[PDB]
Amino acid sequence: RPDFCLEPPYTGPCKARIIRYFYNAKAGLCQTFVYGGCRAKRNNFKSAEDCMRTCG
Amino acid sequence: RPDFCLEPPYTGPCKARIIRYFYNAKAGLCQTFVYGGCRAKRNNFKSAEDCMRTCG
Amino acid sequence: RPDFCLEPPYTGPCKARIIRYFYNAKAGLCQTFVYGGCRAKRNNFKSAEDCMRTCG
Amino acid sequence: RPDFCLEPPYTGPCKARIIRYFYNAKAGLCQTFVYGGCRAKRNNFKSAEDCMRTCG
Amino acid sequence: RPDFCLEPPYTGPCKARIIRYFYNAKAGLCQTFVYGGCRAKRNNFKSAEDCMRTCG
Amino acid sequence: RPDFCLEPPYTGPCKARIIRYFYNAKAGLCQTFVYGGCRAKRNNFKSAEDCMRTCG
Amino acid sequence: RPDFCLEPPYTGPCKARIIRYFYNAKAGLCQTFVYGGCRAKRNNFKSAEDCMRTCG
Amino acid sequence: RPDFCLEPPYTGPCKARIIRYFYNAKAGLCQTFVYGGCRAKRNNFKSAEDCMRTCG
Amino acid sequence: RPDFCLEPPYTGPCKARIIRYFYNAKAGLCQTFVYGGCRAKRNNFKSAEDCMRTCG
Amino acid sequence: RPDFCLEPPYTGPCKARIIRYFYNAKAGLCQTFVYGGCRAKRNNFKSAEDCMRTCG
Repeated sequence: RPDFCLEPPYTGPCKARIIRYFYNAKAGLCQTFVYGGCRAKRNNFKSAEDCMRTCG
Repeated sequence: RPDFCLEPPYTGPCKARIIRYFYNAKAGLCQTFVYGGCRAKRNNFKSAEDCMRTCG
Repeated sequence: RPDFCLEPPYTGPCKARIIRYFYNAKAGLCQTFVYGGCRAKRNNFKSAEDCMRTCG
Repeated sequence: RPDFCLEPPYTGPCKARIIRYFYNAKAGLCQTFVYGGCRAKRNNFKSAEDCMRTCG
Repeated sequence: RPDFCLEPPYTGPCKARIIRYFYNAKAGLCQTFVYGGCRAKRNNFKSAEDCMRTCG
Repeated sequence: RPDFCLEPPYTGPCKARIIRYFYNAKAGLCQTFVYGGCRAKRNNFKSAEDCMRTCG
Repeated sequence: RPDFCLEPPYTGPCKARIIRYFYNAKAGLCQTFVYGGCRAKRNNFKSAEDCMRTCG
Repeated sequence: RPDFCLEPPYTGPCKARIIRYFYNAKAGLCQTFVYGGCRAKRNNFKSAEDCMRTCG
Repeated sequence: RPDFCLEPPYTGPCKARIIRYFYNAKAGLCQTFVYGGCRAKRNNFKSAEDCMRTCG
Repeated sequence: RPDFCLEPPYTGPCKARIIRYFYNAKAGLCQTFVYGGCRAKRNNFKSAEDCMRTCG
C-alpha cells in the first residue's frame, strides 16, 4: 500500500462538485468525497474499483 | 432483508446533489434521493439494481 | 398507452437538476425536463428509449 | 444537410447546466453549448457523433 | 506533440462545471480543470486517454 | 405595455452573476434576477427606473 | 417606522453575492448583508441612505 | 465602421466575470459578453454608448 | 485619530469578496482588503476618501 | 514617468477578482488585469484615466 493512500481527501480550490473516492486508512476502505475539479492529490480516484485495488 | 434497509435516506453535510437510491420500506421499493457526496449511510445505492436485490 | 403518460412533468421539491424524459401527449413524443431528485411521478424516465417504448 | 443545422444554439428557460452539441455552420463543425434542460430546438445533440453525421 | 498542448486550460464564459483534461507541459501529464461548457480551446479533452495519447 | 414584459426572466448560458431587473406581470412590478452575462432577452433591464417606465 | 423594518435579513435562493443593507432593530441602525439576487423581502435596500430614512 | 467591429467576442484566459459589450455584426447592435479581465481584443467596450457610436 | 483605526482588518464570516479600505497604522495610510459582506468592524470604509479623513 | 510604471502587474494573495489597470511599458498604454484585493503594488490603478496620466 502506497504512502499517498494515508493522505486526507483534498477538495481543492475549484467550484465543481464531483464525487471521487479516497482511501480512509482508519476505516479500512474507500469512501466518497467532493472534489472541486482541479489540483487533485494522489488519494483521489474516479473509480471505486481502482481505489480498493491500489490502496487495498 | 438487512436491518439498514429500514433506515431513512441520509443526504449528509456535503454540497453535491447526486441522485442515489434508497429502500423505502413503507412503499416496498427503491426510490431516489439527493446525496450530498460524503458520509453516506448504508441505505444508499449508486445502482437501482443493487438496491432492489439487496433490500428486495 | 398507460394513463400516467398523460400526466404533466413533475420536478418535485428537491434541489438537484437532472435531465429526465416525459411523454408529451400533445406533441406525440418524449421530451426533456428538469427533475429535482426526489418524489418522482410515473411520467419520468431516465432513458429516452424506455419513455418512447412505454408511452409510444 | 437539414436546414435546422443552421439554427443558433438555444439554451432554453430551464435551470440545468448540461453540455450538448450544436452544428456551427460558420466553423464547419459541431461545438459544445450549455442546454438548460427543457424546450430544446432541433440543433441540439446529446451525442457528438450524431451531430456530425446529421449536419456533416 | 502538437503546439496546442502547451496552451493553458481555458474555462470559457459559460456557467457549467464540467471536468475536462488538459496537458500540463510543466508537470508532464494530463490534469483536470473545470470547463464552462462553450468556446473550448484545443487543450481540452473529454477523455483522459485521448489527452495522454495526443500530447504524450 | 409591450408583449415582452410578460416573458419570464432569462439567465442565459454564461457564468457571471449580475443583478438585472425584470417585470413580473403577476406581482405588478419589477424584481431582481441573476443574469449570466450573455444572450439576454428583452425582459432584462440594467436600470430599475427603465424597467418600471417601459413595463409600467 | 414600517412593520417590515423588523424582519430579519433574507438572502434568498440565488447564487449572487451582492451587498445590501437591512435595518437591525436591536442595533438601531442599518447594516450590511449578502443578498442572493432574487426573491427579496422589504428589508433590503440597495442604498444605505434609503435604509436609514425609511426605517429611521 | 472599423474592421475590428467584425471580430467575435474574446473572453480571455483570466478568471473575472465582467460584463462588456461587443458589436454583433449579424444582429446589427451591441450585445453583452463575459470578459475574463485580461488580454482584451478591440471589440470590447466598457460602455454601451461607446460601442454603438464606434461600430454604429 | 479614533482608537478603532488601529484595529486589524476584519473580513467576517460571509461569502462576498468586496474591496473595502482600512487604516494601516504601521504604514500610515489606508489600504485595501477583502470584506466578506457582513458583521463589519469599524476599521472598514467603502470610500478611500472617508478612510483617510477619519484616520488621517 | 515614475519607475514603478515599469513593474509587472501584481494580483496578490487575495481571493477577489477586481479589474484594475496597469501600465504596459512594452505596449505603451494601460491595460487591464485581475487584482486579488490586497497588498497592491504601485502599478495598480482603479481609474484608467489616472493610469495613462501618471505613466503617460
